[PDB]
Amino acid sequence: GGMAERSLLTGEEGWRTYKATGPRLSLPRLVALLKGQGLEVGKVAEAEGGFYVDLRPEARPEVAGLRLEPA
Repeated sequence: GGMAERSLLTGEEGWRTYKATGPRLSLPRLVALLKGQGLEVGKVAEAEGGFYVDLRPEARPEVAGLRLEPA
């Protein structure tokens, strides 16, 4: 297959882990914002001041309401 980055949360190939922060950020708000941008959501976990979330490696991590930086 085509080799791809692995999730730092699960080790599963096909994911890039990001740290997500933003105002009033809850897990449901995070999911809703990512899905509204059409982004496939992998594992989500807790981070300092926000969440870790797996997105596809080539997904464009630009979502109004969130700051997304690779973890």
